[PDB]
Amino acid sequence: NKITPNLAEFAFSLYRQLAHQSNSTNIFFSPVSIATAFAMLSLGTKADTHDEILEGLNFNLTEIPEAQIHEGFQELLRTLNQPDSQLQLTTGNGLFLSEGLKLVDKFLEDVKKLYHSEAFTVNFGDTEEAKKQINDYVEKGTQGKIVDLVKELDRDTVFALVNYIFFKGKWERPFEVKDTEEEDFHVDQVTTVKVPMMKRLGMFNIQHSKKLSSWVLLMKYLGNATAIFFLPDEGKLQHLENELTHDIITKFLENEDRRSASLHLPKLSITGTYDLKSVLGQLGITKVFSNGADLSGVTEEAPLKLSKAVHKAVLTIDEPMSIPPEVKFNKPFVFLMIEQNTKSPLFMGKVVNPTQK
Ligand SMILES: CCC[C@@H](NC(=O)c1cccc2c1CC(=O)N2)[C@@H](O)c1cccc(Cl)c1C
Repeated sequence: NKITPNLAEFAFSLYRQLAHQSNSTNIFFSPVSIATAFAMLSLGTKADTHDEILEGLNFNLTEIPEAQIHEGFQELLRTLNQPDSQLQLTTGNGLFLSEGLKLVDKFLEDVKKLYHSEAFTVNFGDTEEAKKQINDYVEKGTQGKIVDLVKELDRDTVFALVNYIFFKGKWERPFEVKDTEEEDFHVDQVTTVKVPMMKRLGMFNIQHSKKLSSWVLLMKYLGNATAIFFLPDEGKLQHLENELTHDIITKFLENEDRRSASLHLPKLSITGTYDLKSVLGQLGITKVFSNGADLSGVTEEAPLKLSKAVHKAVLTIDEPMSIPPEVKFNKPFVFLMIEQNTKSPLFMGKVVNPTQK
């Protein structure tokens, strides 16, 4: 897909901002779902408000026409909404707009038809009930999986955007199931937590990378998704995060060479929740959240700004005579989950503490 390189750069920009903030925290977000939400929001924006959003998603507006960006997002959504993808992946965007605002019909039509998102009218005069209605939409949309997503709403809220993505992870290849034996996971030098570990001896798409100083393992999942796990060598996590590029990842995805290996793979479910106003502001997306926002494509008469923007991402695990290498994913590791048809980054992150709340 034409916009995959831009989404890859957005994934790295967002990942590196979060990793810079704290080196002890888990990171788990969807570059694809966040960018889709903000490209959608951009249809109701104009001038510097609009340009800041697309440049914030790593689209250089002097090189790529806007029509190709929206076509790229619509094609991506078509791929993600295919039956087999829908079996494992649920994605959605909820726009909550203050009642009594005269909404632009073209924006509502473009949101539903092009981005498959829902726009709702809500009473923000009752901030506790509005927060309940938003959370009920997310809970209904995720069949109970995501609850109390919006913990607090500002008193002056007139417009909220909620972006969610849920992935049911299951290995595509049938494997000889073993007991998930509890094993040590070295969070750091003095911290160890127990995790269910699946032990396997087989032919795996695994290699040790000199450039990245890491073991690199590629695994296939139901829903046309491939995960790439980077297990850094001792003291090389920062080097790994610094050296990652889109071209390096493409080379890994094109490789089909396999080798015998004894792997210890933790059966981990992961979640990430972000305040996009804070995170995206550091990437230069600020005007749409300010009093000066040009949201005249959403409402023509009244002033409007995006008061609240939240992202929630959830992954749950469903379910040679020479001694081969033994690789245990029993310490912090970085990951990317790619959609196979588009090569888009569905998820990106790092597991530091598997039992982190
Ligand atoms: C290092 C491996 C981590 C992942 N584990 C598995 O996929 C796993 C482990 C044990 C048993 C079973 C599975 C899959 C299955 O069907 N059975 C997983 O926890 C995960 C962690 C963070 C990010 C990502 Cl993308 C994913 C997918």
